[PDB]
Amino acid sequence: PIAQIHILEGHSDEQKETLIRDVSEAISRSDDATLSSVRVIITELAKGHFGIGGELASKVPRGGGAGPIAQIHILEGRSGEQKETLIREASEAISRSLDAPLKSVRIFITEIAKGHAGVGGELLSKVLR
Amino acid sequence: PIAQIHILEGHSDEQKETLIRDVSEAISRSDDATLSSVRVIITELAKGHFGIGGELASKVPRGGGAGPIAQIHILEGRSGEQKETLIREASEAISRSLDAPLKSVRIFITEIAKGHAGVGGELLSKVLR
Amino acid sequence: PIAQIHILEGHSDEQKETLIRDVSEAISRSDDATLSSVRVIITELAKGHFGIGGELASKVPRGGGAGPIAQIHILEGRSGEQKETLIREASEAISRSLDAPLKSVRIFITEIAKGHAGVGGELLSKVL
Repeated sequence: PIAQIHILEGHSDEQKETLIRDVSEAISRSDDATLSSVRVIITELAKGHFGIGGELASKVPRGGGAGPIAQIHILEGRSGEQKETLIREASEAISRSLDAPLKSVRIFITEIAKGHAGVGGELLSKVLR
Repeated sequence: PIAQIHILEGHSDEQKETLIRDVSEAISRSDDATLSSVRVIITELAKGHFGIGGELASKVPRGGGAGPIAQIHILEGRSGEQKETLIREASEAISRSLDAPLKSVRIFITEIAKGHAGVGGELLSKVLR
Repeated sequence: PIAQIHILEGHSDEQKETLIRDVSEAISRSDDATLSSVRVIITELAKGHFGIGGELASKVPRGGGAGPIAQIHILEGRSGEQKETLIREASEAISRSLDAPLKSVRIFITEIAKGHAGVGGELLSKVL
């Protein structure tokens, strides 16, 4: 699985490494994937490049929810409950790693069909066999 | 809904602020979503990192088709007609905000299935009830 | 490196397989990355979900500008010439694989700092 995590500027390198480790362990546990196959990309958001309700994030601090946004690409074949656990445990991993309020953490999942997933130039549905 | 909008370098902070405001209101009206729940991520693209027809945008004089690219994540349940309205009005908002030719603006919609979107570690479909 | 390739519906499964193989080799050679480390995600875009100039791709004739859109995440450290070659050869790989007009193919590169990329829970700046 692949997690693209947009985070706010100003986090320490130490938080980012903790974010990468904990979220990858959470995704591994929750997606039933090997740890080694989990890739994480951190993208930092300048406050002038992040909009909530049409406002810059810097202008909606108290109530707007400005927080990490994660898109997790997983292969097809997981149940609703396993994907719910993925969303919960990855969000908890993001929250404690960044000391960000859990309610500000947003995660969405995109499912990839095996015929749309390539590793080393080969379809996953064919190397699996 | 979440809009990831790739724009070229060189836009002003006010253009970026106007883009966030104008596109968020257009997305709100067309997605039947609360304004506060619309999120916009602006990503700047160096022209040496943008390929059109295999040629760098920086090596082809402007007018070559290098322009904004937006991906809009919305929840399932909107009709084809509502999605076409979303695409048209958000594209116009991008064009007028960045003073970018409309013909250069690309938008695509990715639908999130219910149970694939989380806030605070909880499914949107379950916090909803 | 990771390639997210948004393509229009209607391509055959063999075109999709050839796309994944040809682009992965194009990325591997040009990014100086091991083939096994090249990941490709195909996302199919319904023509009712693809806008050019505010008009649906389904309502504009072919060559209206609807074409593949690829985002390639690579680690920092490649030169402009290497990145231009990556863009050209990946775009050519996409065009011939999908029998899509080359000029309708859009590719952009996103650079990742070494400390912003995680593999197996460890920073790429450590695994390398």
